[PDB]
Amino acid sequence: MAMLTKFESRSSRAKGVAFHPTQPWILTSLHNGRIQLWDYRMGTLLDRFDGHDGPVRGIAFHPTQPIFVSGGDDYKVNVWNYKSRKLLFSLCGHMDYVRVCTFHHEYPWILSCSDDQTIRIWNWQSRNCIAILTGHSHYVMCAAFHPSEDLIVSASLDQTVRVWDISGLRADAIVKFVLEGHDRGVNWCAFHPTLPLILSAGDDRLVKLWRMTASKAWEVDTCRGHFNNVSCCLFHPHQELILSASEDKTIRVWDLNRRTAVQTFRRANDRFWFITVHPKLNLFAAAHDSGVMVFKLE
Amino acid sequence: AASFIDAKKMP
Repeated sequence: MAMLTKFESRSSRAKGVAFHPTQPWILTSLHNGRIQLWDYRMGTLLDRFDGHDGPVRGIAFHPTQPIFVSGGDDYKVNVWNYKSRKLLFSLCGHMDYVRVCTFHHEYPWILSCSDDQTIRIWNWQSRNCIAILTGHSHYVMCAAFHPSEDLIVSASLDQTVRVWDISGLRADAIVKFVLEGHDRGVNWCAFHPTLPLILSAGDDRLVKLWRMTASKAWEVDTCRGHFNNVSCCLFHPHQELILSASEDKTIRVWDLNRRTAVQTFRRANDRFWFITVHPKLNLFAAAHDSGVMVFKLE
Repeated sequence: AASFIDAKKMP
């Protein structure tokens, strides 16, 4: 498998990247607190957004509205309009670093999670927190909405992945499954677009695959090969492949069915912090210690 | 089940 890099920014450490679903843009959020908006077809910086002190780890566009959300070490979840370029409002509630923030695909909700050991769901019309999901015993490093069902999945340094039932919201927001398996903290978790599969990545240097049904969830298999903390992982949406990204300075591609290594891509000096896939193109982006890259595979 | 699969791939 070959990597074809289409865009690269040279900057201080980047922590988050988000693809716009129809414009050729990415947002990048940096460890220095700044947010950039780049056109990856022209290769040019379009806008800068400054509304945080310290690192900004969470960043996401709304899937249809001209909004994006950012989440910071200053505990704020900020909502912005990219046409007016204004910071619209700041959602107050978290009491420690925000690790991830995303929009729901249908409801007017934002999800965020935090070192304060909570996941929060916010309604961006009323500007209120509508649920606080508690139960993790350490930082919650990641949370994601299920692509169709009223479920959330989260990953924590308490070494667990949890799946939450939020149908009551839509107790009420309650843990459905507590997935034990990682023997170290978990840094990331992700749902497959269509199948009942979860992927998680941890400080044990492993990527694990899990399967769920209505009544139960269990560990399927493990991708072994990273030699440092795995920061992020995702399902390739158009091939039976798993992608992972690690502080060992590699992006790895694995076979979804066999869990065997397919390809490794390596940078000489840069730890990887985050990877994402475009919602409608076969385009990927990674954030690392020296900026961001957008790339195709094969 | 996700937006692109439902709008583009399937119908």
